[PDB]
Amino acid sequence: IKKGDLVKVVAEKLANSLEALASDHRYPPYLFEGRGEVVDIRGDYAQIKFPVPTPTVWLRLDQLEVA
Amino acid sequence: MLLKSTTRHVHIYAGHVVDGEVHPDTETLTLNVDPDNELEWNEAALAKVEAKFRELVANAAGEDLTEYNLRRIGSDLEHFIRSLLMQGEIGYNLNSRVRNYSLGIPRVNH
Amino acid sequence: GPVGRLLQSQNLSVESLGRDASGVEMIKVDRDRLLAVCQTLYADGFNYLRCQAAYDSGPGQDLVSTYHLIKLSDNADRPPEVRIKVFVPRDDPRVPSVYWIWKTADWQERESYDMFGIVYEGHPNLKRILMPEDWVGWPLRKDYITPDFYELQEAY
Amino acid sequence: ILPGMTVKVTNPNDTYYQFQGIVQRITDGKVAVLFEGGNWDKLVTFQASELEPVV
Amino acid sequence: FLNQITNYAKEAVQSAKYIGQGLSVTFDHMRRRPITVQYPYEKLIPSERFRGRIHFEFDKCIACEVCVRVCPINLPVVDWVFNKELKKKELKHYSIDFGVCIFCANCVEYCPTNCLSVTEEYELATYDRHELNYDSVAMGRIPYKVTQDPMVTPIREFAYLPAGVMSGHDLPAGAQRAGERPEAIANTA
Amino acid sequence: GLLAGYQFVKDLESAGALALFVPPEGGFEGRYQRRLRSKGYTTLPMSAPGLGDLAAYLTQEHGIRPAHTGKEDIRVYFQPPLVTYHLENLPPNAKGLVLWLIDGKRLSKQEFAYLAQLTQTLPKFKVVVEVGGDRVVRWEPLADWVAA
Amino acid sequence: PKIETRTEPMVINMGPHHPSMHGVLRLMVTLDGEDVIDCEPVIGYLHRGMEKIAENRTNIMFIPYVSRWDYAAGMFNEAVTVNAPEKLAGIPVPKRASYIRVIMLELNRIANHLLWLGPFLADVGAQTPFFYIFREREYIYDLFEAATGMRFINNNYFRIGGVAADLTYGWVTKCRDFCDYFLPKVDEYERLITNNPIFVRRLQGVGKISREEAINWGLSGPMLRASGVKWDLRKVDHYECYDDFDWDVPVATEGDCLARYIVRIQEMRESVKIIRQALDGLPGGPYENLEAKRMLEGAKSEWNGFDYQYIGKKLSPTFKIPKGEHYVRVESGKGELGIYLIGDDNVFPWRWKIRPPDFNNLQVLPQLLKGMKVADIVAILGSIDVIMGSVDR
Amino acid sequence: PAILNPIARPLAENIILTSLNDVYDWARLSSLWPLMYGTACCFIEFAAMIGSRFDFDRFGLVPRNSPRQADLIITSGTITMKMAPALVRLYEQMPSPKYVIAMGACTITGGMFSSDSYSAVRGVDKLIPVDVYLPGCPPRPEAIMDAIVKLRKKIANEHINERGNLAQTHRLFTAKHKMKPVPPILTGQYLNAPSRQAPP
Ligand SMILES: CCCCCCCCCCCCCCCC(=O)OC[C@H](COP(=O)(O)OC[C@@H](O)CO)OC(=O)CCCCCCCCCCCCCCC
Ligand code: SF4
Ligand code: SF4
Ligand code: SF4
Repeated sequence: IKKGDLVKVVAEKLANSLEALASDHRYPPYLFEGRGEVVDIRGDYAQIKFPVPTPTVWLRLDQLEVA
Repeated sequence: MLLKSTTRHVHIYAGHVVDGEVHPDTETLTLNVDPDNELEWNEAALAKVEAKFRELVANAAGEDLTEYNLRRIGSDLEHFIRSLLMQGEIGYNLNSRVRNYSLGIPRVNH
Repeated sequence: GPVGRLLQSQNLSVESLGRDASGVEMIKVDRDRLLAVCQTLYADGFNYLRCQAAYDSGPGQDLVSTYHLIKLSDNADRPPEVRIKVFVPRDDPRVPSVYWIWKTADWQERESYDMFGIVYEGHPNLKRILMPEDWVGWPLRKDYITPDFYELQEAY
Repeated sequence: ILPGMTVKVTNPNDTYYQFQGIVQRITDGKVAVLFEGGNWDKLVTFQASELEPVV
Repeated sequence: FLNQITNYAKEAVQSAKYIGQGLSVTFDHMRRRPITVQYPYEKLIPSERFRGRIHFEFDKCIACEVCVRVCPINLPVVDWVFNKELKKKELKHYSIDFGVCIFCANCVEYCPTNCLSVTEEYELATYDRHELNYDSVAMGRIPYKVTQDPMVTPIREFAYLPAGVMSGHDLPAGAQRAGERPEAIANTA
Repeated sequence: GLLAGYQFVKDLESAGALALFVPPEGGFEGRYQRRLRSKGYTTLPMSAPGLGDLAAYLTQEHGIRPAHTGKEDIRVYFQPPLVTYHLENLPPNAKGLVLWLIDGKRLSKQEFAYLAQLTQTLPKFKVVVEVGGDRVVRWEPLADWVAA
Repeated sequence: PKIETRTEPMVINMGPHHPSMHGVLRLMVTLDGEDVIDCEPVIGYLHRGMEKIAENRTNIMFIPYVSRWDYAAGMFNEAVTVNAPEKLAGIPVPKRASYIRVIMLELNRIANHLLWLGPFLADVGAQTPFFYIFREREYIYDLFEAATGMRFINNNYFRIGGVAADLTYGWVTKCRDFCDYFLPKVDEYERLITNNPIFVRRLQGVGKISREEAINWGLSGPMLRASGVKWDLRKVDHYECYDDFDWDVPVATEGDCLARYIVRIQEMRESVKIIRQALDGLPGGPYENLEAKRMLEGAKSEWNGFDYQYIGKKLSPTFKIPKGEHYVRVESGKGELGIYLIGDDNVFPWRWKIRPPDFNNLQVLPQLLKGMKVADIVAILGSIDVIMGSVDR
Repeated sequence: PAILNPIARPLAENIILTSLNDVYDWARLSSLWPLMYGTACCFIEFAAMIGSRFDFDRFGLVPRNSPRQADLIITSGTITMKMAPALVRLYEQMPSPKYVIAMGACTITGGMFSSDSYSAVRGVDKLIPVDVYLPGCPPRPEAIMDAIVKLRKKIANEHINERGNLAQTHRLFTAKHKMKPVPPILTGQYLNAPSRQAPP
């Protein structure tokens, strides 16, 4: 995983975590399988950009999958 | 409280039409598909839309009656309508007073 | 500076910080001494509560809530101000209300609860004013997933 | 005239009086004149008898 | 008790005098001419600072992708390809949507080779929004001049009047830009 | 008022392209546009400033680039010719088509001769261009406006 | 129809349309006759999420958004968002640029004070200040369209180093003509209220805001001066050389609608005096004298230097801000505007906390609407001078 | 199929009926009663036309606050999704010969709030059928008068024999759900609250 690579978000760790508390118990279909951009990696988190008109989010390193 | 969410094509009313009006009732959800003359319809694709609406209202179980879940159901219904339009099915009609492509423009595959 | 010695004069142990560029200085209280610090600060001055901000130190870090206090005079040159920092974790966002001392943040705590999701104990009316009341989730977090709607997608 | 030379408008009726511009293109007897005022580049068209060439 | 009656009578005659003064200023307001303009018969004169449509040239372009980062929405797209015969890139297509445009003229300022231009067009009314992706050969057209149209009447705004005019409708002289242009000051003084 | 008869239809069927002078204060070409539908013509509103090139939009297919915000990649949409696809699934009675341009002031005289030749090449659609007009409703041949 | 008149209190739901001059606000009024007991305000129909916009955005891409924050003046938010990075990085500003900045800020404050007494006098009586106030504001519209290009907020005009553009040739002369003409128009508006019928007696005791309650509720702006507190923020902190001219803060004794009217009426004349002294300043005169002294004299002898320039230093489009937080305060037309900005050595900032001036003053509206009549509701709502784009944001 | 989103394919008149149709269209062209709906600075730009500088009244348009005696609605401003059913009900409570003019860049499309936004509605054409669009942020009042002129050019295209289009079909469907009952929302109860005077 580097700056500007294809990313895929899995839904196996987002059941009981700190990122699942702010989420409203459901997930959109574009977050399961699709295309996503990696903006930058500051520390342990990474910025994920989606093709929908939606502001960028922040996920962990052990929550993604390369494709 | 009359819970409803409509944009241009789907109308999910949380009541029951007796003759021409509605009453507040949390037991019946009435669906109206395409009230304005924007898309021409048939009996098979409308039945598929009704079956998808029944599947979506059977999926949402054990939740509170709020505007967010009903708007999400209406958004999934309009996404199903848009994917049915993109599948190679019925589209616009040249008989209205205004012609505005709100879902998409006719394009070429190849 | 002087506000740290004023807090230490009445036997209060706080964490002292410095100045960012010029002017303001920060005093960090975590969960318990906030009411005592506000009670011994209201007697000297600071009768005009300025504002209350809330942010994150990181995507997996804790909530930081900064109150801005400033003393009031009739006609002064430069009255000194101060900031009070509350470092509360996101597992239990419990910050006590200061509505009974100052009535300025009666809606600021409501706005912070709508934006980030901080539960304020002792609030008369803590509901949704910016977001709809049927809308769930905090939109101003570092990890906020937006549900797909017909009006929220791109315009074709 | 040629596109790429400096001209000057000399019409006393218009608001732009003696303004140096840059000719962009010529079609239908109309000349596109690009003015340079401040930090924005405006383009106001004129006629072929309105402008005068200035070296 | 009588002093309250005299105060009420004084307030009543003062209210009657105020009603008479309001009638007097209302009758005074009928003497002045209307200061409105007709459309599309008396169109206003656009100033040199008033912006409009974005004009694009296909000749003085290098496809450097600089003004895209200046735009907050990144509306001008650059369809550039890589050629192996030359050593630079060439522009193929240029499209820009105008329904989401802010019209602030920020991409025109950050341009060294002045590839974008300001065009005095504001009359944009279309029954559909899908045609707003304007082509470069559509943006390369000639703007509509308000002077050359013989059916409209040119009339300047408030700040384009000689020596100070409060109405600005007759304009019997041909003077404009109240002040002095900085060319004769170097000749006389 | 003025009780207008059926004279614009004969002038449109005789020539191939017409130019009518309307007052820009309101709307008066709607009466002729309704009389054309009463005679059996299908109207098509279109704006003359935003068209790109006439050949690549009326005869061949074009490629539209939608304005992306950096979220999506660079995509191209294949647009067919407008009057050809409007002429494909057209006819209830198979009489004729018209093309109406609203603001014909922001155009050049180079493509007008090409449009007047294109409306004479295929005898199934007409070309109606609107000019800002001078105080009266009058019709003129577009080829005479090109030649003079 | 089923209208059953009972002996229960009637809940009046004022819709969020408000089709006179107001925005979106759902007011639920609970009463039992010809008074007002309870009032519930509901907002949320104009919130656009500005704080999520500045999460990934630079300084050159945030100018139309920060100008579309408040749609009354707009240039105060631009002035604080060009003051926060120049104080975070330590970039100086020329004196003539700050003179142009304070001239444009006071000229927008004039129009912001002009757009308060229109609907406030329209909802209480005769509807004939409307056309004349709109003509007097259209004069400012034409002046700003001749100066910069637009009539209001859609105007960038500000960078980190300074102003990118300059004034035109006749703008100072038309501004002097506007200061010549604006004074009898405000003397007429003060003579409309200094000798009047029951308009003075109608809004005379409806607010009654005390001093300590206004301090505890956190009131900032003209209401704090109407209560009798001299807390003008331009006198506490000198913003851009504010200690060079003569100043006078209008202070009212009691806090009501008439006092809040006459404070802004006097503040119009104070702003006219400030822009007149600013025209009396301007060390170098208009653009004609500056261009003549530049083209007549030498290249770098006496005139062309550092103080008298366009910007002074061309800033980079993608520049890095230093790590740290910053807070500035500026007295606006509604109240005090503040920006709490946090940078962490990156192009996009981390936290953009916005301090709205009307959202803190809207808390007095549940206290103000208590025990009053039905016709005083719109006057009370118009007297605070709140904006839905500032309380929703 | 090779064609995405296809379009489905869909005479002697009298002179007196034509003149009656011209009179019926001229009456709607002459009256043209609008509705003033605005939530932002576009409402101020509309109110600048009502003043005695541009004279928007002279075409026949009079300001009315009633969404029942107006054959034309003018939506204007940034539209929040909480205001979208309000706009839908305000459009539906109008009479049947209604027209829509959308003024503004954030009204006809997403505008500036199309990059990073979760509350602004990206386009009013998803809510109400727009007849005449109007780009601009903010547009000139002369451009609003030009949109009025184009709307007047579009009204005269209507017919008196093809008047059978201003209606809505039934297409009713009845189904059941299994949702839980919700507690009610707050109506008032701000000042005389038991948690306000008594500190917990
Ligand atoms: C040639 C014919 C000219 C006839 C013109 C007369 C028609 C004018 C009638 C007025 C209609 C409006 C009434 C509103 C009046 C209004 O709203 O304010 C009425 C005002 C009420 O004041 P307050 O509310 O302070 O009073 C009640 C309180 O005091 C409670 O304690 O005072 C009056 O009661 C006095 C009424 C005197 C009214 C005088 C009217 C006549 C003035 C013109 C006299 C003209 C002489 C012409 C000589 C050539
Ligand atoms: S218009 Fe200018 S900034 Fe944009 S690609 Fe062309 S040369 Fe570069
Ligand atoms: S004016 Fe602004 S919004 Fe429009 S294209 Fe230029 S940079 Fe983008
Ligand atoms: S288009 Fe511009 S002027 Fe109109 S509401 Fe949007 S930001 Fe305001």
